[PDB]
Amino acid sequence: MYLRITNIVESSFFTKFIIYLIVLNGITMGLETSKTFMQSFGVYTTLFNQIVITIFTIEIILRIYVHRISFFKDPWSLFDFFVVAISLVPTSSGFEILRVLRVLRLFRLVTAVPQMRKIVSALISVIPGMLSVIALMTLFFYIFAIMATQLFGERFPEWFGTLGESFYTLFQVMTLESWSMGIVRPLMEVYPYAWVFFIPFIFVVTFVMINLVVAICVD
Amino acid sequence: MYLRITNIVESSFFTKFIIYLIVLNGITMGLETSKTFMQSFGVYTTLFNQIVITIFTIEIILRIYVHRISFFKDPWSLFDFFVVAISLVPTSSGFEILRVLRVLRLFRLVTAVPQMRKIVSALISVIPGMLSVIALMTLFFYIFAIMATQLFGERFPEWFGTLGESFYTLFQVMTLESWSMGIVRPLMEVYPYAWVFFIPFIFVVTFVMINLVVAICVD
Amino acid sequence: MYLRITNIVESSFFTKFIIYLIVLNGITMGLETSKTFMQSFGVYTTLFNQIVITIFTIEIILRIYVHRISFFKDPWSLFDFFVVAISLVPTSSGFEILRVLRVLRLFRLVTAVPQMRKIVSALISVIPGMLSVIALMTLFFYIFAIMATQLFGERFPEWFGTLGESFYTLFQVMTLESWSMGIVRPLMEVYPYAWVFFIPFIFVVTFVMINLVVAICVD
Amino acid sequence: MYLRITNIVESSFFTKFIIYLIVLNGITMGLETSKTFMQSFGVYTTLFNQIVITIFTIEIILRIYVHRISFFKDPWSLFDFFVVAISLVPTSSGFEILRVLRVLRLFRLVTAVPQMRKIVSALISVIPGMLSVIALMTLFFYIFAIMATQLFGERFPEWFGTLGESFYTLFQVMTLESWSMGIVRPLMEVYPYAWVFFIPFIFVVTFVMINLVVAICVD
Ligand SMILES: [Ca+2]
Ligand SMILES: [Ca+2]
Repeated sequence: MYLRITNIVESSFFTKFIIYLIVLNGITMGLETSKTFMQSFGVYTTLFNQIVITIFTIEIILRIYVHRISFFKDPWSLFDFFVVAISLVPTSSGFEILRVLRVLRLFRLVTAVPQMRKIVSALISVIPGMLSVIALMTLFFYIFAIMATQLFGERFPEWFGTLGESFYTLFQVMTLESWSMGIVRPLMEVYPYAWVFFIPFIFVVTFVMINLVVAICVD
Repeated sequence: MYLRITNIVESSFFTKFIIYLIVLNGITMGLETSKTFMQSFGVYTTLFNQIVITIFTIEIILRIYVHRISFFKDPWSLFDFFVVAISLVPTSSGFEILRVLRVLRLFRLVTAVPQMRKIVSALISVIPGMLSVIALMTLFFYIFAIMATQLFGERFPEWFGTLGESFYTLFQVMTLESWSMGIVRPLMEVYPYAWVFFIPFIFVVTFVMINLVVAICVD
Repeated sequence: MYLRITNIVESSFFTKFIIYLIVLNGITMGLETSKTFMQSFGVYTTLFNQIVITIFTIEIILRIYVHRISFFKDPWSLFDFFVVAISLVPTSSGFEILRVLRVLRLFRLVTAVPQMRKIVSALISVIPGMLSVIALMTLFFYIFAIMATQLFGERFPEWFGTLGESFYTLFQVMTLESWSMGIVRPLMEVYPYAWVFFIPFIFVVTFVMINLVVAICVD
Repeated sequence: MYLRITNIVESSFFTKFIIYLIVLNGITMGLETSKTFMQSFGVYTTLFNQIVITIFTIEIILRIYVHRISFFKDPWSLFDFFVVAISLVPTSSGFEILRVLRVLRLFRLVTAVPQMRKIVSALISVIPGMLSVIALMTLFFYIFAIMATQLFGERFPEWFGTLGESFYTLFQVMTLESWSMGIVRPLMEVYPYAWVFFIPFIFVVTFVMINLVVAICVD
């Protein structure tokens, strides 16, 4: 029966049947957004949902026999497994993000369809070359996030009161969003020199960020 | 009579005469902005407008005899047809955007002058090589737009209440405009971890965007 | 006496002397900012200012005899002429910007110190290859600016009431600064569909600017 | 005894020992953020802190005997000396930013681990090649900062009242953060033409920045 199913799994029909379901389950998840729609045809799509969930575990079960060990070494497959596992956790108990994390199965459209995998792979591949920089920034953020918590956190605890808060605020300054009117002109009503902290921070952080892009335009 | 008019239409005078009307109609449209101007010379320029509107259909009528099927397979010609057709719809009924969409005819200065044609063509040509990324993103947006509506839409209906509202708001985050103080800090007053949704959303979307630019700096 | 002064002008001493005054007059202009300073050494500097202005007309007079027609064909030289000229208009009458436009003479440090000429020249040279695009956009701005004035100017005359007001606002959206919370969300309270005008606008305008940058990174 | 210690300092175990203390002291500083932690184990940490500071002085002393002049001509060594020195100034007196500047010792993780050095060095190296542009800009800022102070400082002293105040405000505009709704629309309620100062300012500074990025994207 092995080759019987190895022929079912590898079939164009099977793979296109899966893809057909993703675009259907995606269309159905956009409709579950409408509180109106849910009042009318709610039970339909709650069932239609659970149906697809079964179908998908059946496939992943079928797909595992055909591949065994090879499957739990395939990034795209590992994903598909974990993205379905989330969708099996009872619609209750634990955390309720789990109900919401269910929309992640629509990322199977990236998995099930090539060109997409290509494009995703193309993107992902750029990451190892960046880890040296990324390592650098996180060190850098960490260092300033500490200075900031202990330099500004007493008077301005919303923004800098906690290590985590500083991270967030520094990040915000890094995206350069409302950094002056929002954070530093305020800080300067109390700490006139706060500009001496944040302008150098902005330069260094924006510089590094430019360099990193130039690097991705050389690989 | 064909070759007679084929020599009228294909003439330098013809082409340059059309260009003369565009730069003239365009000037007349900047003046129709002023309520002052309209109180004095409004009659002049409404009629001048209708005149130019005739002339342009006449030309398009002429241009179609000279080209027949060659024309409805010309992108630039198709445009001029549609844009003039808009300008034909009676200054009444339906939607006032049809009155406003009339200004689209000034895009004929792009259509009727090469170099422009080249430049526009240069730009457009870059697009097909972005469609893999663009497709990828819209899936990504759609997934997160869905996540957002069910995570934040009950307490925050202005911003995430409807799928469409999530889209707009997610877009707003992508352009990084007032993303934190405008959206995520508020959100965090009620949902402390919302940074876990938006910091990742930001990284991915800005990453993809950098890559997309790097792609264009190859081709 | 001609070659005598051609030996005065072309001298190393002459140029470095001009340069030395620039750095001095520049330092002196940052000091004229201080209302404190002016209350003490103010006359010292007002006269110092009037002195250097003479020295500069003398130079421009000298440089003209030594170069005659070749001079009024030199960008850098024309500049110092027009810049020094501005600084000759009495400290009175007409407009009061002219007194303020005086500090433009510090741009002579660019004109008079090589390598600066290089860098400026390096920079300026790029503009020709952007002219086709820059043209394209101004047509584009102009068309949308007209559309906006007649679509939003009645309810929102601060932002869109006038052709020029619209220019400014569209410019502001293009730098993507406070475009949503500041302009488009407000607009949507009256015109639900304004997002149909501003999202495509942003895309086009951002796209074009990416292409223009990619273009520069080839030439 | 020299070669005895030269073999200690140059030992892999030594360096790895140093790197160990850095990652350890860095963990300690993250914990010194918690007002909680300090009440519990504050003493443990302030002592562990002074211990590490000792060890590092011992090291730098050792390191200097083994390198002498070679050391004080080494960027990375000079750094480590100057960073450890800051941490030596007693917990008392002068400026208390000195207590805060202590956390700068976590930059030793950049100094002591290569690849980081590589990456930092890669970054730093681009700077000499940017100095022509950087000099040009600062003169530019200086010229406009002076103009701005005398054009807007009377009615708007928060933003332009002082040379330094103008620098900051112009800097804020350059990062394009809230430049319109926050600054120029205000300015225009009093000075209708201020757009004539800031739009040209914005173009130039943004132009220069695109060139500087492209310049790097070759070198
Ligand atoms: Ca912003
Ligand atoms: Ca803002």
